[PDB]
Amino acid sequence: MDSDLKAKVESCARTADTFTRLYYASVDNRRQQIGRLYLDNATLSWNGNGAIGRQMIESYFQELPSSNHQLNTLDAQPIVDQLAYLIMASGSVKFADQQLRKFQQTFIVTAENDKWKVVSDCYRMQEV
Amino acid sequence: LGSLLETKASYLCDVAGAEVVRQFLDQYFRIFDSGNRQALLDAYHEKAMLSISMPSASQAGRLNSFWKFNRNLRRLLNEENRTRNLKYGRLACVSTLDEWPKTQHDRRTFTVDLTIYNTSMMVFTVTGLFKELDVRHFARTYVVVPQNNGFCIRNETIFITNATHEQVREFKR
Repeated sequence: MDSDLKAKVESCARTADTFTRLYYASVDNRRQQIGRLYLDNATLSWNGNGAIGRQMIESYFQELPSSNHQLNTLDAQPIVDQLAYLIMASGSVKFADQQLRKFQQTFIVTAENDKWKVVSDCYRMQEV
Repeated sequence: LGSLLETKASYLCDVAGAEVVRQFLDQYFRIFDSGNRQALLDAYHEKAMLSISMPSASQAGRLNSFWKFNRNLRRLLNEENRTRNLKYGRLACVSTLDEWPKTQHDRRTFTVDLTIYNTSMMVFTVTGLFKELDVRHFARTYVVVPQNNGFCIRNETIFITNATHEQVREFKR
């Protein structure tokens, strides 16, 4: 493993931590501005419901019921092939107002003007 | 649950990729459930990256066949190296997968979301259930690249937990 890539791995872990915290804060508490976290041409898929483009993603989010996400696990990887991070998050989600559900979410974030934005958002939830 | 969140078994950002992902999943998982997982050595980039995460025993709880592998960046009053339990190179990746117990994945359980589909790269997420030949719920994301007239896994991130019990019963029959 390159020394460079040990650096990139750690860079990726930090940015993963901060992006995830800001992201889930913004989904639960500040949806009106959620579009800031997405590139104009990002693709979202929540439970198989697709949205193409930041504006449709914003619209989608405003139409979802209120939510509270509790993060448990976080994993992240540098993708070298501009730089992009693969991020895997998991926890429990409370959709207002239903029973508690568990969720897994895969991001690919990339940097624009020194700010990290979603390229791809995959969200899958299950019962119990 | 709204109609914007009601579960659909699969989503494709580009329908053209469906057969590709179908071919990929069939071959990959047949090999994976064959026990002879070494053949997946050709499925992985020579510089591929792979990691496995799972919730704690207070949260999950018990996944002792898999806790050897857990790379979870989220820490609370506990710092380990960020390079810990991340596998670099096809050798480490397929070896890690070979260290798993024998598995029986139920493709009837699968969800498949292709969220990036272009000539350079493919990103798809697969969630489902598999039997530990105990039932585990998995969610894996593949970042796959073209390589010598074929597909090739450059990045794989894996999440594992215990299934709900009613799933276990529905699977039991």
